[PDB]
Amino acid sequence: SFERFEIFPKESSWPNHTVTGVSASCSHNGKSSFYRNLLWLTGKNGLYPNLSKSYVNNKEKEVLVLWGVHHPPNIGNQRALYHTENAYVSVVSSHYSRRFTPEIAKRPKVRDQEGRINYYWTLLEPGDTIIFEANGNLIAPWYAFALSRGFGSGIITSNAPMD
Amino acid sequence: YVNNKEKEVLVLWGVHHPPNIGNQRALYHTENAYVSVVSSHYSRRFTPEIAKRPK
Amino acid sequence: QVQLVQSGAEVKKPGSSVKVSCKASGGTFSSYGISWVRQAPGQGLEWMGGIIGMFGTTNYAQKFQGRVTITADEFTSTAYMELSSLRSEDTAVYYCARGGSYYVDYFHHWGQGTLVTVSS
Amino acid sequence: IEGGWTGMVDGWYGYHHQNEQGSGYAADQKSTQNAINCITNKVNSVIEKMNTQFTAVGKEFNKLERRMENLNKKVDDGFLDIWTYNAELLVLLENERTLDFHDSNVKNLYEKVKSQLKNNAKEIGNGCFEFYHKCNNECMESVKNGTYDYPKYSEES
Amino acid sequence: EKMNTQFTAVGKEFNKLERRMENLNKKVDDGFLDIWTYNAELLVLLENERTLDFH
Ligand SMILES: *[C@@H]1O[C@H](CO)[C@@H](O[C@@H]2O[C@H](CO)[C@@H](O[C@@H]3O[C@H](CO)[C@@H](O)[C@H](O)[C@@H]3O)[C@H](O)[C@H]2NC(C)=O)[C@H](O)[C@H]1NC(C)=O
Ligand SMILES: *[C@@H]1O[C@H](CO)[C@@H](O)[C@H](O)[C@H]1NC(C)=O
Ligand SMILES: *[C@@H]1O[C@H](CO)[C@@H](O)[C@H](O)[C@H]1NC(C)=O
Repeated sequence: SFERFEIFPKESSWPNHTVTGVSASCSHNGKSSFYRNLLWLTGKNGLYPNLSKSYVNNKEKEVLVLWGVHHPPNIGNQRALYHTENAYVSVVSSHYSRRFTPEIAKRPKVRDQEGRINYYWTLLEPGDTIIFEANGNLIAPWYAFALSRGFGSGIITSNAPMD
Repeated sequence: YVNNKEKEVLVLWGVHHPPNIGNQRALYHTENAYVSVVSSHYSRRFTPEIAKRPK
Repeated sequence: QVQLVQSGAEVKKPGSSVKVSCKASGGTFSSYGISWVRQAPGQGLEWMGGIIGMFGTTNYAQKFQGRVTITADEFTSTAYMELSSLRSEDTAVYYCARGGSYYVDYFHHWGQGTLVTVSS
Repeated sequence: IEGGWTGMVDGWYGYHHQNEQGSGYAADQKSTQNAINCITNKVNSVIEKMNTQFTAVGKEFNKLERRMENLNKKVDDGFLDIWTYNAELLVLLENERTLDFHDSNVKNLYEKVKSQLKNNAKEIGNGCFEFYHKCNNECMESVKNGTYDYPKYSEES
Repeated sequence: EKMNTQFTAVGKEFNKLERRMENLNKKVDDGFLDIWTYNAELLVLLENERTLDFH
């Protein structure tokens, strides 16, 4: 079972960044939309100030965290979205750390989209802390899935009707 | 180093990741630094990942 | 082919107990009977006692009847000794023997033997 | 055959007699010794087949290699389940044969006595015979061992 | 009683670059099924003969 919760509230987490995520490929109800657990950051008024937010796990259960890195196709979309040709995103924790960079280059059309967004995940031990750093090309978390272990459960591929 | 022996030798090395620029400059006086280790059948290039981390 | 091997030579103080272990080469599970015999220096042999196959029935000569105890770990094909109350007359050679059958009948396999002496 | 003995020793299979020359249990060395050979060879075969020379030191994997740990765990658990089943099945199966093996030997010995001990001796059913002719140790051991002198005695016939 | 059945049998999947895992994992699953199938038949077939002779 899960205990889903809003790790970074939209209203207060990002008061200096545009938070409206728009994408045609992920349309919902025949309109623009985006993932429900993730969040697409963008700089308003031409500024993308560095965002440095960290979360502390005040629970006794491991929490799953998700974040993504944007890979715009060309320079035009890169500058118009973050106004920084060279951008980095860093995620660190007590026992985890790595630094990503945006890989800008044209790619074959998939789902009528040029760029890509790479998703990553990690598990935070109880009482641990995670620090999010970036200055562009980031997909910050909006929800997290705190999980509890259970014996006997598994994943199955089936199509029979339920009853 | 050249292995002048008939037995395999284990070698260890580490790369520093200072937290902020202040410790980086005061320790090596170079904002951008690289460390390279190569051999006959081994090679890779590391870079320091400077960023604040939880204590 | 099989080979009988005993422990090395030992010397014990008078009034003590001496233990000698007999083992057979390739000592897998075995049921052959075992016994012991003394060859005093310059004198003929004299029987001591032996075991009888799986049944583990032990018989000893009336000369001592209480001083020697033999038990065999058939799984390892080993025969032990628990001789006690050694004296000067007991200085002799002990040999390990097998009869080729579970009974204690005649013996036709012998080890290299062991020389045990008693003195201060 | 109906009921074992406790006074007898030095043999799994043995006879009995009550002649005036002396009453006492005895063992059939030839029959018992042959049985021991099969047991010794049978137990040895089990040990030899069950080899044990191999490396069993466990390994460990980091957090991101959960697939390795589950796959490695299954391999270890799988073999232990197989060996446990194989060990019990072989031991349980062999025990039944050994118990039946002794029955054939004792029963076979009983029939062998019947052939060598002709109708001159009356069978009373409970693993015993009654002789119509008085016999001493010389004749008693004749039945026990492989030589008998049936034509000599023809009393009550 | 001997034929225990309490264990986890949920299958796994691997990406394209882990073909070695899939072949190795596939062999482990196939190997045990072949062994158990042989063990199940041999024990049942062997026991039936004894029962018929037992009567
Ligand atoms: C089976 O058991 C019987 C009975 O124990 C054995 O009979 C024995 O036969 C031998 C003949 O080789 C007898 O030896 C001779 O006895 C006469 C008696 O007067 C003696 O004068 C001779 O000098 C010679 O010693 C022996 O006595 C006899 N047993 C008894 C108790 O009298 C038979 O040999 C046994 N057969 C086998 C194959 O074990
Ligand atoms: C957002 O910007 C304002 C000034 O424009 C600043 O005071 C505030 O600290 C920024 N947000 C955060 C979380 O610091
Ligand atoms: C963001 O980081 C860069 C890199 O050092 C720095 O120059 C800039 O001043 C930072 N932004 C703010 C608002 O401090």
